[PDB]
Amino acid sequence: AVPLLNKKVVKKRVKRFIRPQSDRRITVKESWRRPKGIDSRVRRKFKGCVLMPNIGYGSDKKTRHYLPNGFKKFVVHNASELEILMMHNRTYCAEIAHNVSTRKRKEIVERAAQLDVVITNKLARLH
Amino acid sequence: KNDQLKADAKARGEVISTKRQPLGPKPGFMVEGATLETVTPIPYDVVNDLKGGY
Amino acid sequence: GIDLVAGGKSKKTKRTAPKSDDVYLKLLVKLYRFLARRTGSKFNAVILKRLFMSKINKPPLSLSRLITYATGKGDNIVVLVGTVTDDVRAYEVPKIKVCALKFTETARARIEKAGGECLTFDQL
Amino acid sequence: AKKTIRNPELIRGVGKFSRSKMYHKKGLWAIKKKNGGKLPLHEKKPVKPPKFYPADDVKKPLVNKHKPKPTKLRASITPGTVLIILAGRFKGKRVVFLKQLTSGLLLVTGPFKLNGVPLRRVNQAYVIGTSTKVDVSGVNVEKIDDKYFAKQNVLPQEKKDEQKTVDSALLKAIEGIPELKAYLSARFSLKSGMKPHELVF
Amino acid sequence: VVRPIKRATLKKNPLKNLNVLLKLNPYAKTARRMSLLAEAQRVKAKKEKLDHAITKEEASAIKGASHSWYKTMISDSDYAEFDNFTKWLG
Amino acid sequence: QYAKEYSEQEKELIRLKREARLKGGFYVDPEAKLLFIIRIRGINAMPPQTKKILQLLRLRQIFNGVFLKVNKATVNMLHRVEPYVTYGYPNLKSIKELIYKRGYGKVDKQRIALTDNAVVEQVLGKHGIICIEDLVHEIITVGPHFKEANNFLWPFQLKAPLGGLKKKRNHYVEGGDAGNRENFINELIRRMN
RNA sequence: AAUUGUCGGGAGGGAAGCGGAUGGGGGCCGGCGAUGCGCCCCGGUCGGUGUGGAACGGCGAGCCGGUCCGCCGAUCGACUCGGGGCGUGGACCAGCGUGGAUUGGGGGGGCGGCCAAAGCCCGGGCUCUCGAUACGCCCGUGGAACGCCGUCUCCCCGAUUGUGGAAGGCAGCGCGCGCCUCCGGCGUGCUUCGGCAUCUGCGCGCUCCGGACGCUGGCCUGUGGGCUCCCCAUUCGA
RNA sequence: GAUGAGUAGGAGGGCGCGGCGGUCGCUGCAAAACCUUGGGCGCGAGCCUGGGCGGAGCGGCCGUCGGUGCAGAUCUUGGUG
Ligand SMILES: [K+]
Ligand SMILES: [K+]
Ligand SMILES: [K+]
Ligand SMILES: [K+]
Ligand SMILES: [K+]
Ligand SMILES: [K+]
Ligand SMILES: [K+]
Ligand SMILES: [K+]
Ligand SMILES: [Mg+2]
Ligand SMILES: [Mg+2]
Ligand SMILES: [Mg+2]
Ligand SMILES: [Mg+2]
Ligand SMILES: [Mg+2]
Ligand SMILES: [Mg+2]
Ligand SMILES: [Mg+2]
Ligand SMILES: [Mg+2]
Ligand SMILES: [Mg+2]
Ligand SMILES: [Mg+2]
Ligand SMILES: [Mg+2]
Ligand SMILES: [Mg+2]
Ligand SMILES: [Mg+2]
Ligand SMILES: [Mg+2]
Ligand SMILES: [Mg+2]
Ligand SMILES: [Mg+2]
Ligand SMILES: [Mg+2]
Ligand SMILES: [Mg+2]
Ligand SMILES: [Mg+2]
Ligand SMILES: [Mg+2]
Ligand SMILES: [Mg+2]
Ligand SMILES: [Mg+2]
Ligand SMILES: [Mg+2]
Ligand SMILES: [Mg+2]
Repeated sequence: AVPLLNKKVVKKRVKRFIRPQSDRRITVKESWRRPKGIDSRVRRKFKGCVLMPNIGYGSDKKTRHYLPNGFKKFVVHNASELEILMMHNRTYCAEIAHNVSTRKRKEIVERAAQLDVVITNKLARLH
Repeated sequence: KNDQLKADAKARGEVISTKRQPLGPKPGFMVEGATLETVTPIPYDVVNDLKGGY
Repeated sequence: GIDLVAGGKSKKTKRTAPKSDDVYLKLLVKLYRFLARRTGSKFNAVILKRLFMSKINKPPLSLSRLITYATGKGDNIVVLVGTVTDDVRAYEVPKIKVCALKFTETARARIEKAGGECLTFDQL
Repeated sequence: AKKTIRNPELIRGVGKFSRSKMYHKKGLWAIKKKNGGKLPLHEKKPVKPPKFYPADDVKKPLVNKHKPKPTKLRASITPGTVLIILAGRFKGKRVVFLKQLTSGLLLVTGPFKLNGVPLRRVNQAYVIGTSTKVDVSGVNVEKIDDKYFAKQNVLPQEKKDEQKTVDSALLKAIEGIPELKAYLSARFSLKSGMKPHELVF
Repeated sequence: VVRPIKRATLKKNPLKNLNVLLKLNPYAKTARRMSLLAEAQRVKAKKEKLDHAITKEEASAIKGASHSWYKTMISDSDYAEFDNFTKWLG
Repeated sequence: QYAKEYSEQEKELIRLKREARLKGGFYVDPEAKLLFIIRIRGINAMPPQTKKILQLLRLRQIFNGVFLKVNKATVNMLHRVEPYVTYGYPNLKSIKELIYKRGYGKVDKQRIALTDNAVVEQVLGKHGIICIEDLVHEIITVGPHFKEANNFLWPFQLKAPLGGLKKKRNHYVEGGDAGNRENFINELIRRMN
């Protein structure tokens, strides 16, 4: 399958937004939280501090949610759901759900080859 | 005055405006030459720094 | 920086669509979105806006008040973005063509008995 | 028919004569008489089934009206000019410029006998044109072109003979100028205190 | 009763792009041609060393009037009203 | 026709000045009818009066520029925002460059680049202005339809001056950059357009 | 999970951690990167106008259809069928060319203004000296070059960048549609006598013209490429 | 076409947890939970997936509901420097 997308993917930021002071404290997890403190230097945006996520970092709408291979991901749980991508094989690639058995993955992989549907994790748990 | 000016202009088919206008820039003109009086700064005198002098 | 208020953006709010989930109302909105765009008629634009409005902004019209405003205008079609109710205080109901979102059971019977017609906005 | 352009250009896109002047020169007045006092009117100049239908409509790029122009030749570079190669295996060697090919590249020769540089194509951006000129009037390279340097290792004997034929006519001209043979046999290099932006070539 | 069924142009600098300028001001071409031709004549005239628009009497009057005006421009005050500083002012 | 008129006016002024010189008198040049105003201070710490006046002049951003007709009403307004602006008398060259390079028309309250004469005609057509040259002529001569023609022009978004400013905090007379610089506004327009 | 031992990698001149930017060393990733397509004949395989049946349909009794089976005629076509010949070529990176937009820098030319520059040089008249061999004043439609300011215009170099994917549109021109000796010449109208959108329509083309195209090379299981992952170093920030 | 600061505060659109009414699925050819210097998506809350461990359950989507989201409270209980 030849991906239909042609515009290059431009990531405004590749680094993640780490919660302030999550390094210092184990109990403070890395998932982002907006600091609400009155004196918070991160909230007040002093230079040399952690950056906060804002809408300006929004990626181009034409290249949004596109994987590096040039397709968009759709999660499939069986052979029937794989057939939904027959007419979108140049736009959407399938990914077998994490909890599908190895026996049923063989059917999905075989069917995807017939339909020319890209499978992102086709080598999963076959050894 | 505005009513009569518009009435007079209406009969002759000439659209005009009766609005007032603020003072605009003056046009160019020639001024006849005359004797020129030279103005220069005055030398300072401390005695004159008071109404009527010291 | 730019010396504007709220970055030059509007701070006014108006209804751009009905708040209701009524499937029939949304079909009427689609119908009159097309009519307003492709005709430029002021009537269609007014009708489209009033279809968005809330219940209190679409008050009912009594049959008696409808008759008085329709006196001497038999040929014209009465249009109401709202409900038409029956009025026991009105005795003589002339034949009239009325379009409304909803007719009460008594109001519909009286209008139909008098030879009039009750229309919807799709028939209008 | 007309032998020369009617309207020479003072600058690119602006003619020397105005519309009123051009009407006289175009002869439209004469044409009008011959056609009953009217300018003649002409008329405008008057499959296999697919084997596969794509699911996504194909998109064709919009029309671009800009057309590439031939590569320009630096004013410093003239036939017979000595060039200094700035890059590649022959960096620093002094060669003789013969002509510019259709592709825009420069055709140069060592000559091969003096410095071992054969008939080769060198990009204009990687050479410096000096002020030394060697006569190449007797050199014939009309047979050489872009296709002569196209791939399809032992060098065929045919090209070796071709090099000598072109080289031979050039050696006599080089030998005429004293010390020119040694000049072409030595590579250019920068020594201490030598500033490229101040050097005269 | 329906009415018949119904991208931004990249702005270019007319001060540099000739065709863009002619699209807005067609007369710009005539002005350009005349300026180029006028300059060419002047350049040619200077090389050939090619050789008045005022009457001889008028020229004399002009020189006198300008010379008289210049005298007033450089004229100085007599500094007579400063009686207390006559010596200092010289 | 406009090109011929501009040259005639320039030569007409020269002739009159020479004529006055010959007779020994003076020729007072006509007072400037057109001004170009540029905002040189930012939008921080604005007193209420200055803030309102700059809005009426459509100078809401530093280095924005607009034309302004000369009359006692407008001049007195401009006198009250002197330290926040610099202005002067634009020549024909300045008006051409501004309209041609940075000219945008206000069509239905939208900023539209003057790429074609159709844009000018869409708004100013009823006033007889159908091309950019007509728009230039109306501005330079301050014609009867100056108000509509000038308002049609979106305030010019000029760049920071190439070469910088001397001192925005002092008046141009003191060696600064604020206030009336008369014909020297053209020198600044070159470096900011 | 806090916390601890051990093995392995790494760092450490009075904290460490953290933001941003690269680099070194690791680890990881083949949808990390293609190998097809078009046209030929050799063979193989599989189906083909007009009339018969089977089960149905679109439009609204009647017209208009396809699918499947069979029979004739017609004799071609198809083939993720196997070989051969010819043409063509994918991902990423880099270079170059020709241009558009934005922008900085450099060089030259024309014209205008001024005391219709001043001055200087030439010619003429006057004045006649202490810094001693002057100081300067006035004249000429004399002459050769500047200066400042304004404006018109030509050329050269570098930097960043290609967003859009429906339109050969808009604008300005060229060549034909009439002849000549062809850097130009030949007809009306207007003219400042230089010129002029006054005649300047059609057809086919060109271009600074409704947003970048083209060419070449490198590399493609490698010590390669990429990386948002890991450790660490360094400059700035903190 | 214009435009982008925000404490207290207001509002919108979304993410996540556990049930219920439905609907579409997964699982001893290995569910949940947990672990990972595997990889990717989203501005972000989060989401998807490789490998490992584990050995019996689980998830998506629509609607609806709630004892539904923690770094602090000399917070509670337990554990540990
Ligand atoms: K350990
Ligand atoms: K100049
Ligand atoms: K470029
Ligand atoms: K490669
Ligand atoms: K650092
Ligand atoms: K369920
Ligand atoms: K994981
Ligand atoms: K739920
Ligand atoms: Mg991200
Ligand atoms: Mg505070
Ligand atoms: Mg798993
Ligand atoms: Mg802003
Ligand atoms: Mg605000
Ligand atoms: Mg301040
Ligand atoms: Mg702006
Ligand atoms: Mg600079
Ligand atoms: Mg400063
Ligand atoms: Mg201050
Ligand atoms: Mg632990
Ligand atoms: Mg001059
Ligand atoms: Mg593009
Ligand atoms: Mg905000
Ligand atoms: Mg759940
Ligand atoms: Mg870990
Ligand atoms: Mg979920
Ligand atoms: Mg509960
Ligand atoms: Mg609770
Ligand atoms: Mg806690
Ligand atoms: Mg808290
Ligand atoms: Mg505690
Ligand atoms: Mg405790
Ligand atoms: Mg303890």
